[PDB]
Amino acid sequence: LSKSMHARNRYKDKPPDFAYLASKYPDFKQHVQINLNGRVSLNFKDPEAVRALTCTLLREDFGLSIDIPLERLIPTVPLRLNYIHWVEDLIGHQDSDKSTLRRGIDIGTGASCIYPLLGATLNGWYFLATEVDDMCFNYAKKNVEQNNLSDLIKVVKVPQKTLLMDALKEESEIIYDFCMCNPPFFGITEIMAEGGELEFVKRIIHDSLQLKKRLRWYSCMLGKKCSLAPLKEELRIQGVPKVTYTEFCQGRTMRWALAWSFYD
Ligand code: NA
Repeated sequence: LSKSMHARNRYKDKPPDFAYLASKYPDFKQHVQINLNGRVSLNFKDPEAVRALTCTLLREDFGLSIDIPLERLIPTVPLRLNYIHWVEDLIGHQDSDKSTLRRGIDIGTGASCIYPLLGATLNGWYFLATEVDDMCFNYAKKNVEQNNLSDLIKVVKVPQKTLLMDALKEESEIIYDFCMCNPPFFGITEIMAEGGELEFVKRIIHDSLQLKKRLRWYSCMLGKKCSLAPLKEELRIQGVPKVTYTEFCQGRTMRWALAWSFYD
């Protein structure tokens, strides 16, 4: 039993084989080197190499061709898969059949559009995928297009200071099964400032208090350990009836997943 990865994550017992990938993908091979053990390795501080790994895994394991810039966040695939499988568990996906269409929202989808591409590819899930950043929007839209998934994934550029509520008016589906979200990167006064991550997820909580049963589950993936406790307390204060959380990692890269619901 793994403590780092979701039980159904394909990389849980089959980690990426860099020698295999280098043998097959010349664009990947040019970014690898040999370590002191004589093993094929990669410099994870180098964005070109990290990009090549992500693009290569998506191609090899998921049949997805993506194009992304060096100047925006490059996602790490094994880590992201944990969140997809966790959402599967939240919504009861393992125990239903294909006749049930699911509808998600990815808040701040990124240049990769990685959550919608994985969810649409693996499960046939629909996504509304929002993005404030122009470059990320443009890339996301092309990545969905080039993988022929625009009937499942609607990529939408949204204004700088809007979130879930603004995205879901008369245009919307009646009920969504979930939202997902990776938050964006961010001796005198005793009180610590909330910081970017806590503030951002509190905005989602605030929107959920309006939308209530229009989404079955609200979720986020947290990058700061210190986020989880205050967000649980804010959900308690507001009387949110169903709260669940879990923890994943990939090596030293740790994440805390938090989800809540107004259903019984
Ligand atoms: Na494969």
